[PDB]
Amino acid sequence: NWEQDGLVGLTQTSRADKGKHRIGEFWENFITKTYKEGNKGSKRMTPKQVALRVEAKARELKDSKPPNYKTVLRVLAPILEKQ
DNA sequence: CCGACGACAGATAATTTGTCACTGTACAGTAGAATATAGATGCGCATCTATATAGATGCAAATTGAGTGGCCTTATTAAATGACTTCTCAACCAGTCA
Repeated sequence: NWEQDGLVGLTQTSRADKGKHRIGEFWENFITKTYKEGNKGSKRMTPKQVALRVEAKARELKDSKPPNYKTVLRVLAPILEKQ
C-alpha cells in the first residue's frame, strides 16, 4: 500500500457505504420529494412533518418498519446543509 | 531454497439505522400599507367656421297716359226754320141826302 500510494496508503481508508442510507431507495426518494414539495411557494414544512408523511405512506404500503424521525433528519441533512 | 502474488476463509471497525435522554426556542396584538409618478379617458366650456339668408338697390323692358304734328273746293239763285234792324200806328171840317 505504501508502494502503490502515498502516506494515505498507511492511514485508514474510509468505507464505500459512508454517506449512503441503508433504507430502501423508494423511502429515500419519498423523503426527499416530500420535503421539497412541502416547501413550494409560501409553505414551510419541518423534518418532523415529513416524518409524519413517511408514517402515513407506511400505513398505505403496510410497511411495519419505515424510516424513524432520526433517519428522516439524516436523509434531509445534506439538503438542509447546502442551503 | 527463498521471495512475491492470488484464492479462500475468517475476524473487524465504518456506516447506517434505530432508540433514548436532555434541550434551545416560540407561543406571546401586528406588514399590508403609505406615497409618489405617468398615462389614458371623459365632461365641460370657449372659439371659431360655413350656411342662410330677407331687405335694399340698381336696372331694363313694357306698357300707358298724355301730348304734338300733318293733311283738307267754292261761288250765285231759290224755298224752309231760327233770329236781328227800320218804319208806321192824326181828328173835324167841308160837301151831299132822305
